[PDB]
Amino acid sequence: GHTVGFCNAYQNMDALMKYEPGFRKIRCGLIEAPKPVSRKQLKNLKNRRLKKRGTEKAT
Amino acid sequence: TSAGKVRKKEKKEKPRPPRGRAYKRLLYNKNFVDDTRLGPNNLLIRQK
Amino acid sequence: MSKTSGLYTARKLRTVRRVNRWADKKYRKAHLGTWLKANPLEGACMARGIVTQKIGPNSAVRKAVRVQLTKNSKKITAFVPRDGSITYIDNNDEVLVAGFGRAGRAVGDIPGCRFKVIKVAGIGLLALFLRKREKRAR
Amino acid sequence: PRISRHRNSSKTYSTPKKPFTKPRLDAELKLCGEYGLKCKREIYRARYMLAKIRRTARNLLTLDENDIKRRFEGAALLRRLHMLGILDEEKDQLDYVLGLRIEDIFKRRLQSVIVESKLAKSVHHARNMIKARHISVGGQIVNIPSYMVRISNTSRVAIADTSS
RNA sequence: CAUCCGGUCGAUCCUGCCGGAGCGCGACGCUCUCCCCAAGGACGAAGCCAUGCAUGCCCGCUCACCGGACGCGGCGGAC
RNA sequence: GUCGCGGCGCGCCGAGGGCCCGACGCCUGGCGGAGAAUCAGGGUUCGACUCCGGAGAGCGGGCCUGCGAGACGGCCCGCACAUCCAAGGACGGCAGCAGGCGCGGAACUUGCCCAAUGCGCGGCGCGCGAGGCAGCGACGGGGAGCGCGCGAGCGAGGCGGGCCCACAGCCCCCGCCGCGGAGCCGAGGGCAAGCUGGUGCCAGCAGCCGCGGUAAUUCCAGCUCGGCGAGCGUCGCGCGGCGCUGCUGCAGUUGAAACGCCCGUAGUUGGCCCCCCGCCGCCACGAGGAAACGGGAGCGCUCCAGGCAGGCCCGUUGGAC
Ligand SMILES: [Mg+2]
Ligand SMILES: [Mg+2]
Ligand SMILES: [Mg+2]
Ligand SMILES: [Mg+2]
Ligand SMILES: [Mg+2]
Ligand SMILES: [Mg+2]
Ligand SMILES: [Mg+2]
Repeated sequence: GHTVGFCNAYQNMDALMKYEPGFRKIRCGLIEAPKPVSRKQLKNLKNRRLKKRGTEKAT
Repeated sequence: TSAGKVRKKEKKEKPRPPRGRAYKRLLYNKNFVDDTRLGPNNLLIRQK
Repeated sequence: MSKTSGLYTARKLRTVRRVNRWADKKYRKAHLGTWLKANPLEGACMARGIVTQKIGPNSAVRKAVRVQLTKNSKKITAFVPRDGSITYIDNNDEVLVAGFGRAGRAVGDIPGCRFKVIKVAGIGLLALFLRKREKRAR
Repeated sequence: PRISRHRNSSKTYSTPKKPFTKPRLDAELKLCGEYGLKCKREIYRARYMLAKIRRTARNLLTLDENDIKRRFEGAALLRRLHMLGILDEEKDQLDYVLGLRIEDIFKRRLQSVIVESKLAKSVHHARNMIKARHISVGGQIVNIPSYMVRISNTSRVAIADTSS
């Protein structure tokens, strides 16, 4: 019977763009969500990069 | 000599009791509303 | 009168109770330490062992078995209660052995037996005597 | 550690010290029959609550009438009892509290108020209706048979406006 | 939320122990419709370790490549 | 010498200090506290683990950097293990999160993310196996249900849409079709609950008394019946039972128990009396000092186990004590 919730009315879009949790922006019709990358591969890449010396842009 | 020497009727297919709370209700009418005692052999002779 | 009752005599009362509370057989058996070392079960609920031989005013011979505890290497006898369970136990089969109702003491008319058999090859004896499970793997 | 470790918890019922006692069995069965009780844990909960009330009343009664703690705690206890309807309005002495029984607790159950309003054919019928969600306590539908109704809502327990 | 019961005798009253009856902590056996909360290799082995991860960030220093690299430096890593 | 006092170290001098109000020595399957279990009152047992404090990172030692470490996801050595080698050399410390071996009666995914609470760096952010979410999960706790009625209704279950979510679930809301399922113990007494067939002191039951040597009211089966209930039973431990450890509150002629008798030190206990002063104990009040847990005021998470919320015109809304 009863449903309650919270609102949030911003003066202008730029203020909203600046002040707004990112995932809320994706949920609303604001921005497209790029395909996320697994943090595991990022960690592996970071470790491998930390291993090499000097110029390590190779990997 | 052989253990288990001392260690056939087909089971009597009769309806299950009314489970849930109805079982309590079944007892309530069993003895108070319905005539009782219990345990005599002759009583079973009446039942048979 | 007999006991001390002065207002400055708590030390004597504490000492007297400390000394005299060792006279109880139960308190001794529980807090002295001899039983724990002498008990082949070392305070455990039940033990896992290996059977090695089958043997058995009332004049009924009771069926039991000789066992050696894996973790202790001392020998004891445990009695298999439920009928027809002698055949369910075979020489050199892993078993789990617990105790009777009376801790330590013998129970019933059985002389020199203070344990029970409750599992063989990992199957509860009760679950097998009622045909719930089967010991086809052994 | 996890935040889940700080969530409190306790039991809510007790078991008789002597289980096999014929009079107690018969009385409990009779109470189940007059209130259509499922199992015997509900009677244990009722006895738990009654014991708490009685212990509080005793402790307050040992103290002097003009004790500030006595006034505060007795006033709170009386207010709660009256708002629940378990104790009559005309009584406002802590002494009357010791004479309360679990039956007064049962009379304020949802099934009880449903039946004494003649809204249901029986306790069992009331329970089955409660399960199907045809009842609107106050303005909110409730499907808990053991829900207790306060005085201010007893006149407001109705049939669900959505039920067929 | 102040409770007891059976067992020494041909029968009886005592002392005295044995056993039963409840709660909690764990282990074992059987069984299991729905929802909510929720502990989880401590129990005389502080025994032994493949595999993967658990501490980075940036304000200064750009003739590096087309400013992002990298490195010097600073903070932190003793929480 | 140390940040610094000090036998902390050295030189000299003197002799001293502790002890039945229990030193010293030995043992401990000995981290401590706030607390937990039990239940008339007085108490007994436990206290790995949530918060505070202490100690350690295979054993024993040493050191640099730094405000701060005698640090080990820092280095050096010895010892015990271990690894790679193109045999000359090199390298390691999961009592961090998952995972594996062994051990035992005994204990889970080699998952996703920093969005929340905080930490480090830094301006419009990054990272965090801290921490959160999900997976397994009958340690366990709370709430419903296997029908009511002479016919209707309603669950669980599936299909789709919402809502929620870092993404997904899950609860809950909405439309369509609609799986109704109870076991574990026992029937001589304690202890609520009785009919035939077998066997014959055999097989077996039995916590205790006991049954079974031809009606076996106790074994093995059927019927019946009782208890609790999505739980039931078995094993070990603690509390209670226990006024069988007795301060409250045991007994001591004969049941177990007054030293053979006297003296006597520590120790314990000590008649009556002073009207107001000081000191000790004692009682009451007060300050000061952590929360959680516990008690407890108020608030209808649909109730509840819980949580500190929440409504509109809120004590300054509240979270007192
Ligand atoms: Mg230790
Ligand atoms: Mg700590
Ligand atoms: Mg350290
Ligand atoms: Mg070190
Ligand atoms: Mg390490
Ligand atoms: Mg470290
Ligand atoms: Mg004597």
